[PDB]
Amino acid sequence: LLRILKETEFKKIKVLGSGAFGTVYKGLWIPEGEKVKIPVAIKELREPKANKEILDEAYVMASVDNPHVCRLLGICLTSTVQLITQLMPFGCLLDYVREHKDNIGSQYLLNWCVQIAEGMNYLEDRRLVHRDLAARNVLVKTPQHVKITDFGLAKLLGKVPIKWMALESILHRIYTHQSDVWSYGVTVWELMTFGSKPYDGIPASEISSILEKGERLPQPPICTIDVYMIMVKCWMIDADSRPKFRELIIEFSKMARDPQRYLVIQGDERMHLPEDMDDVVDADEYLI
Amino acid sequence: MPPTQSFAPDPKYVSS
Repeated sequence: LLRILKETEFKKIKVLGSGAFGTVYKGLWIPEGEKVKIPVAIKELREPKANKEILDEAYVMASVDNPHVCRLLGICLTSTVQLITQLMPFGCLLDYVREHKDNIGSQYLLNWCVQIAEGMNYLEDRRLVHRDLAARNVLVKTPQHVKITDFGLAKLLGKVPIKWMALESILHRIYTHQSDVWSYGVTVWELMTFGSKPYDGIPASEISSILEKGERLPQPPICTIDVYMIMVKCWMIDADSRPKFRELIIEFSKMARDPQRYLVIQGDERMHLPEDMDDVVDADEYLI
Repeated sequence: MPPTQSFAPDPKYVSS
């Protein structure tokens, strides 16, 4: 299922941006021997493991079959490790809610939670942990369908997200699904503050402390107590007490049936949102 | 909105 690419079988066209370790390019996968050109997004990882191992990990990242968990399509092992995945046209859901603050309504926000949760639940059911789930790691296929990206990358690359990590992770470097729910909670806080930065104004080396003291992210304005409390119930000190993703998917799908009742957005009733040539095949289309 | 909201002395959110 994992396709091994030659540095020739693809070409980085643009630089969509660089995050943690490496940079992301908008490229095109040209399967040697076929006129077809598949739009993809290439990620080149900045160089303590070996190449024979990396492979065994990819084999597993390119095994996650689910509508909300972005799957690995191929890998390119040379002087650098390059990951090939289907190209997501609308960008990270973080940059989305920022440039659309006033235009995103109840129904949508709530759905995304429900989707992201479905993704996290997928991985959970397989005893797989993400570790770096954040608003910046959920791409938008379409404004109505989002999906989690960069799973297993963190495990593959050893600056760590302190604000998104659960306490025990920060203190004892212990990552479990139970921590991922903590990550989720923050991610959800991000969407609710339409992209606002968490604990902004506090220094990472200090988070650990203000957290122990029982201080958590603030209740967004648009969030009716009932919603804020699920997020908050994800940041409990006692991990095994945090909501499992299944519990979330529900508590959250149950609010999407009447969005306006759990989210108070001004002017919700009136809101709306949205290269070619020929031989452009969708990743979907090429990998039957 | 303020950066942090307290939850103490709630034993559930304050470690000891």
